[PDB]
Amino acid sequence: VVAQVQSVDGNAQCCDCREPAPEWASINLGVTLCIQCSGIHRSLGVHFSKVRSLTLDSWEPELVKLMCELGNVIINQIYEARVEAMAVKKPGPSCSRQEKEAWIHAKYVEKKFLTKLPLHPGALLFRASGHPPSLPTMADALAHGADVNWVNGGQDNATPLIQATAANSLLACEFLLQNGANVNQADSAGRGPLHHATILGHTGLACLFLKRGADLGARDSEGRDPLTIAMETANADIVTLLRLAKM
Ligand SMILES: [Zn+2]
Repeated sequence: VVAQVQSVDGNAQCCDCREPAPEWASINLGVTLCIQCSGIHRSLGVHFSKVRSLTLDSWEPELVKLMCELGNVIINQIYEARVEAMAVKKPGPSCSRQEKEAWIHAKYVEKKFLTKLPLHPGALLFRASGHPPSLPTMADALAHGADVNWVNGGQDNATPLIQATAANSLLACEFLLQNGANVNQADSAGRGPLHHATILGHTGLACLFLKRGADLGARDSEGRDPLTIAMETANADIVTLLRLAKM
């Protein structure tokens, strides 16, 4: 895991201070962090950063893949975009804990070094979550305040998660879920991500949603729960998943 995640462009230097061989990660941001900067990320709370060990914790295959599609270079291009323009000074490995704290807080909480525009972060997240998904754009949209549960109003009332489901993108779903997407948020027709996974026959996405606490009994505007759709579409694999999840 640590060899695979550190092998990504720029992931062998800490995202925040460039400390070599970082063994920690933020799994919602998609970055590698050194002992000291990971310690500081823990200060921020789960809304900003979910800290994990590359060496000490288990990693789901999809999440390893997610890390490999983002990484320090991509995320710094977003979160440190205007550093060079602001003539401001990024901390090095040997810098004080306090200097690193002030940088990390300015970078992720204050959002101090972002560009002005990722004009519509929510809509952009929506567009970037759909086929073909752009994870760097999704990350950019999220940094600029995109609602992870953005509703496509006046239209179908779909969400970025529903878009990622239509795209059959495990990576985009995973990224949205890591960033707080409501696994149960339905469209105008009462169809949540699990409903869409089942309609489209995406067994892997259905499995993901069930693992993340998707509501098995949720009925759409046609009175169908996901099992009903799975039966009606003659999909033996999803039927089996759903019945097992019920037990
Ligand atoms: Zn660091």
